[PDB]
Amino acid sequence: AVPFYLPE
Amino acid sequence: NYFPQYPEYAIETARLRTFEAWPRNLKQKPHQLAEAGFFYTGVGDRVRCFSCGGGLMDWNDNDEPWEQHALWLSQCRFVKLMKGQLYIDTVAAKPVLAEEKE
Ligand SMILES: [Zn+2]
Repeated sequence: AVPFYLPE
Repeated sequence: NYFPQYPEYAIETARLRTFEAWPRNLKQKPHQLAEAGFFYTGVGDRVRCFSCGGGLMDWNDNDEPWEQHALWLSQCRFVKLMKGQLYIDTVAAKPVLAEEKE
């Protein structure tokens, strides 16, 4: 899996 | 202080419910993902973690929800809570996973 959103 | 990004999906059953429309096509079954802290976005195979808010997509048949969680979102409180810090560190040490990360 690959992220489409990561926390700032 | 810490507080979940999506307080509404803090409950396992609430998370499981979102997977109603989840594609039967995917190997990662609703139970695994929901228990990993994920809830379905309703689009493709996109999921988000209630605590850290991080979102994962493009799941491979060989993917384990918990491993992907700890590998990409290592700072996530829910992972630390349920799995522990050592698990997070070990996940990142596994060659196949280490490479996904780059
Ligand atoms: Zn998380």
